[PDB]
This record gives sequence, structure tokens and C-alpha cells, in this order.
Amino acid sequence: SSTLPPFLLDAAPCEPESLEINKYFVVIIYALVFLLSLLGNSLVMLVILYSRVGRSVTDVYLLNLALADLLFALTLPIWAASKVNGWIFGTFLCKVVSLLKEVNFYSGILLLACISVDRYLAIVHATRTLTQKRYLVKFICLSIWGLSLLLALPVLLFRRTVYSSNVSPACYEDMGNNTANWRMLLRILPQSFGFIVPLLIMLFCYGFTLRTLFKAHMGQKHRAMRVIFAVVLIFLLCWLPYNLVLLADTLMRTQVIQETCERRNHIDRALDATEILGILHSCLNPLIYAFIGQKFRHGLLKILAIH
Amino acid sequence: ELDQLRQEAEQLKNQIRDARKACADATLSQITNNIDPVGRIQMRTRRTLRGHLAKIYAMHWGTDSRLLVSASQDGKLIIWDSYTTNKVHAIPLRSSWVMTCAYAPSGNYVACGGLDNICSIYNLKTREGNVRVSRELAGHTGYLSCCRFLDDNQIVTSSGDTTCALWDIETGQQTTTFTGHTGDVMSLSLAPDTRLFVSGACDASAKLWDVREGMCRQTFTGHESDINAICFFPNGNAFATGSDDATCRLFDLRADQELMTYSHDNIICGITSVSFSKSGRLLLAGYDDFNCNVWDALKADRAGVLAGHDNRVSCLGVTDDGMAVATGSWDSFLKIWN
Amino acid sequence: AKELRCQCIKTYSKPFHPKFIKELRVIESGPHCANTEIIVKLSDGRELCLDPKENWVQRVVEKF
Amino acid sequence: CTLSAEDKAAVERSKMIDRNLREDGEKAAREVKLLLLGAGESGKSTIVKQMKIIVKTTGIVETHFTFKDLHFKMFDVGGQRSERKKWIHCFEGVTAIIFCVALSDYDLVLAEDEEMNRMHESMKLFDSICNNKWFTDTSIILFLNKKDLFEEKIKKSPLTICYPEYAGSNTYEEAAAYIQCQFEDLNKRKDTKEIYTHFTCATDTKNVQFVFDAVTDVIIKNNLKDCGLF
Amino acid sequence: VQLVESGGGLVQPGGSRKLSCSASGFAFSSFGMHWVRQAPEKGLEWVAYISSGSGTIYYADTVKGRFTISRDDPKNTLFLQMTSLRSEDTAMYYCVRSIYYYGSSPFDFWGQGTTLTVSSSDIVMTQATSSVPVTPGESVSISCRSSKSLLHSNGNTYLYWFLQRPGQSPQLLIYRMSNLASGVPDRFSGSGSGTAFTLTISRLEAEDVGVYYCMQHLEYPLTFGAGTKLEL
Amino acid sequence: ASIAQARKLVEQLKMEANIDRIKVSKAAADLMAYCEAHAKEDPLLTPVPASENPFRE
Ligand SMILES: CC(C)CCC[C@@H](C)[C@H]1CC[C@H]2[C@@H]3CC=C4C[C@@H](O)CC[C@]4(C)[C@H]3CC[C@]12C
Repeated sequence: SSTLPPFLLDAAPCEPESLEINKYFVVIIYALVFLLSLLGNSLVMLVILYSRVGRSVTDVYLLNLALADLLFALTLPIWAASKVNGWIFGTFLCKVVSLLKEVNFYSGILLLACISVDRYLAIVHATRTLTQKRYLVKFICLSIWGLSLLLALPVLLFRRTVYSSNVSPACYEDMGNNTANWRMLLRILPQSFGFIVPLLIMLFCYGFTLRTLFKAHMGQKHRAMRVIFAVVLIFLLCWLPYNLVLLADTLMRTQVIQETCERRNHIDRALDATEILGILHSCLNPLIYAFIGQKFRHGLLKILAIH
Repeated sequence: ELDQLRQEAEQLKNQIRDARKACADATLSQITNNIDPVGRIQMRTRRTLRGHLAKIYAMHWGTDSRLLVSASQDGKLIIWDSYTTNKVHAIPLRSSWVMTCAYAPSGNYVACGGLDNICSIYNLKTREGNVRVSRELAGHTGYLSCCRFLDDNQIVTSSGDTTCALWDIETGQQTTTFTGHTGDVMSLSLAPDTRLFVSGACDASAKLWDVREGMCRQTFTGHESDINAICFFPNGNAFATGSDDATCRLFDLRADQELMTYSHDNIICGITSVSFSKSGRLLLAGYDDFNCNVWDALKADRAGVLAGHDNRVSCLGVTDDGMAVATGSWDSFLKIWN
Repeated sequence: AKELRCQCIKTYSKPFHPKFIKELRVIESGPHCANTEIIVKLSDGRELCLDPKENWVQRVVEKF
Repeated sequence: CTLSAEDKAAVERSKMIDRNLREDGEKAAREVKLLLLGAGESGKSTIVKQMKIIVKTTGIVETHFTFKDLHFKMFDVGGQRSERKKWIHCFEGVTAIIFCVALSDYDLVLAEDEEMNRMHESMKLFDSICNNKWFTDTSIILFLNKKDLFEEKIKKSPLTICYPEYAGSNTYEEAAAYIQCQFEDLNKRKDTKEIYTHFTCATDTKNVQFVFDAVTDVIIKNNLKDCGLF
Repeated sequence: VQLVESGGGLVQPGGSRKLSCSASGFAFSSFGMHWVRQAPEKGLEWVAYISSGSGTIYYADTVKGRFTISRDDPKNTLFLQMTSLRSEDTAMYYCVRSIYYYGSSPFDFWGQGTTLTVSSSDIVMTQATSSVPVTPGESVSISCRSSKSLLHSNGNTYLYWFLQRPGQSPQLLIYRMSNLASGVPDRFSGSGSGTAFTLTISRLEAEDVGVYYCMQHLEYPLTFGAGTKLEL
Repeated sequence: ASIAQARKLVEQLKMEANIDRIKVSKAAADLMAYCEAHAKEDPLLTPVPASENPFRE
């Protein structure tokens, strides 16, 4: 209701992603982790299935973990094609592919929460409950897979391609005014149930496993502790930075973090960096779980000798 | 003195070593040069039998050439059906350590061996649907290694205290005790007329006994290490041993000496089982280098190896119609090649 | 790639001219934002986002 | 399914038979087998007189004793007066080898020859067993029994008539420890097996506790290979 | 070895009666039990079957659904419960046993038989003879023509012959074809042709009198024949 | 004593020296004659088709 030429607060929102200095490099990582996790992951497909007499509880978890890690990389170059140029097709293509990622993101972690609870039963309970792992090993593996379809059903349900100003389109998941406010609910609850539940069950079973391995005196407890201390310190390398900055914007959006245009751009520049850390979990997942022990080291060089 | 009588023995040993040389005018490999080769013999795994959970230690075909007993060291003695993979009976053993088994010519009985030197005889075609012990033939003092059946009432058991014995079954006693070895007897096999039987000992010696009287008729020392398996040429005039010298040697019973050794320079591991094929042309042999070589029995050259086993090859057997061979390994699978 | 942020963080609520500015940019509260945003700008190179809740704001995007 | 009415019932038998092997192979593989070697007079029948829960079997007598829900199985190969080279591969896959050495065999001479004392005799029996080609990944529990007889014999007769180069004093703690490390220097395989020795007495009850503590090691070490850590 | 059984008596129609077969003397859990009935003027008809370990259960067409069967392995007894019988179920019921492997002899031992009295696609087997007279000494033969080709594709012609001495319980004579059962003399000898069959008795005596049911086993329901009587 | 055990060896060796021995050239001919006159009836020498073979698949 007056005249005032003050206009100088700089409330201006910002979103620079010019000159694609991140995007040029992600396609050469996502193709490098493509061709390695096709060759170096189908070997564990081979050494389990070429022999057909290895049927212990760990001989079959490494099947489904190598199956789910391979099938994680089936969606890899398609998702790599959308990181550089945006989404390419309609609603059917991303609803099944990002279904296929999230059934494998949860099965690829819950099996690590299933190997670890088997690794506790086969060592600490080596006298009493060593029975219970072999009796239901097909039953627990399917109930882990069946759990993962349940958590990935709200991904298939809500997903369709969304267009917006100043961004190449990529599909988002809710309908309404509470689109952002309910996508936070669909984020925090299963990405904790997919992370803080396996991280609590690995640090409460590998702790009791490393309790007894420090107590019992065999010849090679110096090496078996060096793997268990490495298995947690890679699962904490790969998914703890991803689920800390995914916790960071959750605190940003509500009240806790003050919001600038360079901080959110840094969280954006952090979030894509740790999904490079999340995809390299599929890099050396067969390296540390299968190709460390003497079994597959004797398995793979067996098939090279006869062929 | 003791050396005065042993000088006669070395002279008598020099007599029979002289007589075999007076007869060997031309060996086998010089008389059958004008024969065709058998060619490559590739045999495919037609069936595979996967019931046991331990090492298969022996086997025997029934004389209907369809049924097949196999005995492993988990305390099970499963009678397979070879045409369709079925387990007819699973006989639980009293002593879990079983070093041999043998099926009846009539098809009625089956006898496990044992490391507890008791050859227990099971009854199959019985009332009440069970398989119960007919008689346990205690009386050896070592262990037991191979116990073939003459008929349903006489069983010839080799043992581990250098005594091949012949039992009765309606009564539990022995009848004869063929003694004369020095190292413990590792395998035997009966002639097709069941009048003679050979027995391969552990002092590189194989002796041809006779069933009725009970004395060694001929001895055959040609190996250097122990004789680990033995079988007959199917007319009863020749027999081939198998050793840890990796050499199947084909002897005979009317010319006293060795006719041919089946050696290859690429194989160094022992022999665990030897079985002639029908018509006596294809001497099979099962080494413990995981293979199972198939030798021609008249020329010493090889033929198609029967690879496919992930451990030792512990027992062979050709069916009595010559149809199939079955190998039992030390992983639990039997494979019925053809 | 899949990271949306609403293109408004704060709001200037001092009243000014509607004939001062040149352009308008309306964005509805659809699939990304919990509120409705309006981006205004003059040829100076300065831009701003406004809240529809105040009383003068609902007089000046309409007089413009 | 191109099968007759009886042959369809036949494979019903052969999957009921196959059910009763796979539900019995999952009962024998849960239980622990133990070979029980040693000399026949070296306190071999005494260590089965510790816990015994279970005349024709002159070859092998078993002992199906259990402890804290673990059905052990001791296989005394005593009646086998035959060649060990021919049946020792039957025991490949045993969980652990309970070896026994009477500690009073340092000065007690062998019966048949007045030479090769029974400590040196049991050492060359142990060296053939431990370095056998079938026993590599199988640990060896070693009992040193008659330790209530040894310590009052070395007071009155010296140890150095068994070992030529000892150069040590004559107490029970320092000398029996030399015999204990005399046996553990016999394996050429150092890291693929681990000898859990023990000085058991003739009257105590602690050895059955010890053999449970040394089977829980090798069961763990057999599980580290199958799970992939080792 | 015996299979004594109990139950029956007199039942009002539409009711129910539990039939028990207490089999004492063998290993029960390996024997696939059957249940064969006999109408008091007619021959034998198959009624039920339960396999080893209660796995596979077939039934006849007439008694399908209203007759239920059950096995009790530790109590060593076999139960046939009949719901809502008609007047066409009054018969003597037999509890027979059969074990099925290679070279076995099914239907070998037949129970003593209880009486059950009420109040008021399949293969057929004919037997062209009925009530032949025979003196001891003459080689008599009994024909039994089928309808389907009983020769299967593995050499077996599944035709189990039988016998029933008068009054008493039946017993096996000839399993699959020309095989003798455990404990029959060498006088009985069969010879088959796939659809036409013949049971030849070489010499016969006074204990071989009775009726001779030929029974197929090619597919369930397995139907007996109307047997031929033998007299003097 | 132990000479009595060594006395049974030489009298056993007296029995070994009395068996007649045919020549090896005739011992191998009968081994060759039986090997060829039965060669048409061996399913490992001459491989039979899957019609008359009991192991078909
Ligand atoms: C909507 C579509 C894409 C979903 C399809 C799900 C597929 C990829 C998954 C879901 C459940 C999975 C199965 C779960 C369990 C087992 C048992 C294991 O011993 C072998 C693999 C196998 C058989 C898996 C194969 C792959 C599988 C079938």
C-alpha cells in the first residue's frame, strides 16, 4: 500500500547442476561396476552349481546372495542411463526396474543379516542349536525373500514418472499434497528396517561370534577374526554413509537443520556420492563373502583345471 | 639246521621259476599282433544312484543282472534297482564299518563284511517284510575284506589275519581254513564253476585255492606291492589282479605265469577294483586317481576312461549278462555306466 | 538424480509495488512441494518467492 | 506318468526309504566320532573307564557315551592285530583322534626286545598316525595318563635313560612338560591340526570335561571351513 | 504272522461302523494295506487301499468318499470307517497286506474276515468257466480273459491269481505271471498272453477245491473276476 | 617249533612243482579263442541301440 524500492533480502533459491562434472564420472563408474559384477559375480553362480554336492547352510546363502547381487546388476546400465540424461520412458519401465532394485536392495542386505545369524549358530551354538540351521534353511531364505517383496510393494504402488521445472524427469512416489511428507514416511521406516535391523543383528551376533573365537584356541583364529572384523567394516563402509545423509535431509526438511541453497546442493552432492558407495557394495560382495575361504579357492581352481 | 631245509625251499623255488621260463616261448603281445583293435569305447552315465551319505565301499550285482547291493560306511546297505533308480531295501547294519558286501546267486541273501571281522548274513525274501540277520559268522581274528557266496549255504570269506575261510550257514562253523599267506588277504573271487577261487594277498602274492580239499594249488608272485583287487576271466582259466603298483597283471591257471601287465606311465595311483567284462575283452579297472580306465585285455593298450567321480573308485562290477558296469566311489554316488 | 527440493526457503513479507516487477512464475503444490510457490523477478537479475498466506501478497500478484 | 500301478507304488517306497536315510544322515552327522589309538597296555582301557554309557566283536568295540547333549563315539581299535595301512582310511573323516601314551613308559622296556623303549615305541606309533596322509585336518587329542605313577618313579630312576640329551632337572612339572613338548614336535603339519595335550590322572573326573573342550574346538574349526571364514 | 480283525455285527442303514484290523506278527509300517470285500453270493470286489506310511490312498468307485480309511503305526492297527452304508455293502470284509518293490508278492496274506450285515473306465475281468467238475489226477486249466492289454511296457503282465478254499480265507497262488507264491506247491503254474490267461494245474488233490479269482493290478480300481468253482 | 612252520612251506612247494604246464602260446590261444567266439554277445564291445538296451535314458 506504499512505494518502497528495498528488494534486497536474497531469498533466492538455488539449484546448480551445470557442466555435469558429477554426471560424466558416474557413467564410467556405473559401467565399470557393471562389467565386474557380471563376470566376478557369476563365478559364485558357477562354483555353487557346477559341483551340486555343496549343500550346507552357507553353500546356499551364497547362492541367493550372488543371485540377488547379480540381479541387482541387471538394472544397472538402465539406471545408469537415467543418471546422465533423465528418465527415458513411461510409467511401466521405471516401476518394474525400481521395483527390481528395491527387492534386491533389501534381499541383498537381509541375507547379510541371515548369513550372520547362521554364522552365529554354526560357531557359538556348536553343540545344541547347530541342528536348527540345516532344518529350515530353505524356509528362512524364502521368508527373507518374501519379506523383501513386501517392502518393495510400496515402491511398485506409488511410482510413476513425474515432470518438473529445471530438472530432467525421474519417477517419484506419492500422490497428493503430502507427496513429500509421506515419501519421508516411506523412506525412514523401511530404510531403517533395511539398515538398522541388519546392523543391529550383525553387531549382536558377530560380537558373540568374536567372543568365542577369542576364547577357543585353534591354529587359524588369527585369520577368521580378520574376516569378521572386515565383513562388518565393509557393510559399515557401504551403507552407513548412505543412510546417514539419507537421514540428513530427513532432518533438513522438517525443522532441525537450517536450510541454505549451498547446503542442500552439498547434500545433493553428497547423496549421489554415497550411492556410488552403495553400488560398490555389489562390487566386492562375492569377493569378501565367497572368495575368501578355502572352499571356493579350491572350487574355482578346480574348474579351471578340468577346463 | 633251519637253513638246511630252507636251502631245499630255495632250490624248489628255483625249480618252479625254471619251469615257467621253459614254457614261455612267446608272450601274449607277440601272439596277438594280428588282431584288430577294439577302438575307443566311450560309456555314458546312464543312471546314477544317490542314496548313501558316506563312502561306498563295495557292491555286487545279483545274478538276474538287475538288482545291485551297495554298502557304505554310514551303517547302511542299500539294495538298489538298476533299471529304474529305486531302493528296494535299506538294511541297517549292526557295525557301521563295512568293508565289503555280496549278493546271493539265488537272490535270497546278502552279507555285509566288516571291520569287526564278523560276516553277518541278511535274509531278503522272507516272511514278515523285514530284513533280519540270518547268522553272524564270528571266528576270524583280523578284519574282513571280501566275502563272495558259493551258494545259499557256503560263503568264502577272506579276512585280515591271512586266513581265507569257508563257512556254512545253517550251522555257524567253518569247514576249511585256507591258510598259507603272509600278508593279509585283500580280495578274492570265485571261478565260474565255483570249484576254485583265487585270493590276492598283501605280499604281492595271489594263490589259486580249491574249494573242496583246501590246499593252495598254485601261487603267483609277480607284483611288487600288495594285490588290492582280483577277478576272473569269464571261463576260469585266467585271472587279473590289481595292485598299488598301478599294474593290472593278467595271469592264468594252466601255464603258471604272468601273461601281460597293463601299465601306463601317466598313472601312478593304485588300483582298487578290477572286473573283466563279459567275453573277456575289456578289462575294466578302477584307480584311485578318480578315474576308471578301460583296458583291452588282449592288447595292453587303453580305451576310454570313465571319468566322472569326485573321489576314489572303490568298487566295480560288470553284470552277468555283460550289459552295464557300475562303479561305486568314495563320494556317495554309484554310476551305472553302459 | 531422484532428489527434489522446493524452490523456496523463506518469504519476504514487506509490501511493495506490483507494477515494479516484470514476470511471474507460479508452481502448484503438486508432486514435489508441500506449499504453493510463486517466483517473481525484474530485469535487474533479482528473484524472490512469496507466501500466499499474508494479506498484501494476495493483492499484488493480482494487481500485476 | 507312464508308470504302472505297482511301479508307482515302488517309487513311493523308494522315497520313503530315501526319507529314512536323509533323516538318519542328519542324526549321525550331528554326533561326534572319535578314534581311540595307542598301545594296548598304555592305559587305553582306563580312559574308557571314565564314562561308559551304551563278546563276539573281537575287532572294534564302540562306546556311545554322551556328555552335555553330545553323543560321542569312541572306537577302540585294539583287536586289529593286522596292517594299519589297509583300514585306516575308513576313519578318515573322524572328528578327533584320542591318542594315549602311558607316562610310565619312559623307563619300562619293551617286552619282545630289550631295546626301543615304549616311549620311543609310542612316539613312532604317533608319528605314523599324525603324519598319515588321511589325517591332516583332524586334530589329535593326546592323553598322558598314569601321571600318578610317573612322578614317584623319576625320583628314584632318571629320565635320561629314555632321552639321551635332556639336560634338565627331575621334577614332575619341568620334565613331564618336556615329554609333552616332545610329542608336539612330531607333526610336520603344524597349522592344519592342533594337538590338545593333557596330563590326566587315573582317579580324576576332569578328562571327560577336557575331551568336550577339545571337540568344541575342532567342531568350531570344522565349521569355519564350511562357513568360509577359514 | 496273522491279521485278526473285528467289528461289524448288525448295522442299521445310513449308520456307521468302525472296522479295525489288528495286525500282529510283522513289521507293519512297510506293508501297504488293502481292504477287499466279498458279497455272500458274489465274488470279490476291491474296496480300499492305503500305502506305506499313509501316503497314497485310493478307493473304489462304489465306496468313494463315504468310506474312510486310516492307519495306526504304533498301535499296529488298521481302521476303516464307513459312513452311511447302503444295503449293497453287506459282505465279509478282508484285511489284506501287500508290499510293493521289485520282485515282491503283493496280496500274500489275507485276514480271517469279519461279517458286516445290514437291514432293509475300469478294467473288467471275465472268467468264462463256472463250476467245473474235476476228479483228482486230471490236469485242469482255468481260463481268465481280460479286456485291456494287461502286458505293460516293462514286461510285467500284472495278473495275480488266487484261491479260496471253502469256508476259510483266500490266499495267493500266482503273482504277476507264472511266479509261485511263498509256500504253494509246484502243481500250480500259469501262462499268460497279455489278454488271455490260463492257470494250469498239473496234478491236483482234494485240498485244491474252491474258487479261483483272477485279479488284475494294472490300474486302480483293481477288479477281481467272478471265480470258477471246482467240485468233485 | 618255528622249523615246523618252515617245514610246511617246502612240502607245499613240493605240490607246486607237480602240476603240468601248457605252453603260453597255447594258453593265450584259448584265451584268444574264447575272446572272439563270444565277442558278438557283449554289450560293451559292440554298442547296442537304445531299443534293445535296458538303459534307455
Ligand atoms: C515382479 C518380478 C520381477 C518378481 C520376481 C522375483 C524373482 C526375481 C525372485 C523372487 C523370489 C526368488 C526365489 C526365492 C528362493 C529361491 C530358492 C533358491 O534356492 C534358488 C533361487 C530361488 C528359486 C529364487 C529365484 C528368484 C526369485 C524367483
